Amino acid sequence: KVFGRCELAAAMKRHGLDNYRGYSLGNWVCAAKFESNFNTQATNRNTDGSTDYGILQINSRWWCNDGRTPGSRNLCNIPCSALLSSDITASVNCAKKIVSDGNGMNAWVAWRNRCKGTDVQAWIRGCRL
Repeated sequence: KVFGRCELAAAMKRHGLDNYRGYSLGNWVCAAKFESNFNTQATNRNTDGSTDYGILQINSRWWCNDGRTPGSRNLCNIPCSALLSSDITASVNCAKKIVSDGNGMNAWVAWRNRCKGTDVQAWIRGCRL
């Protein structure tokens, strides 16, 4: 399921994501926009062996569980398949353990590299948030 930019902005904002740990909602639609390009089931294989899942590309080494990463954790205690989910609740109740942990959104490299230091607001620009 490809989220519409604003359909997503809403959804995120629905799960109290909009500004969680000081990240303006525009900071999540953008990270998502690149991490996954808005595809709820965006799977990108990671070098080391790990796997980035769903909308906000949450690595399976650490957060989700996939059965294929010898010695990788599952803190959010969930099967990544549950991240690919069309409903993005999980991915978000999960993209908090990723932004609350300590490194902020610099976890999502695509945000750190493509968003961090830009017009994030210009990402919800149209969104009736």
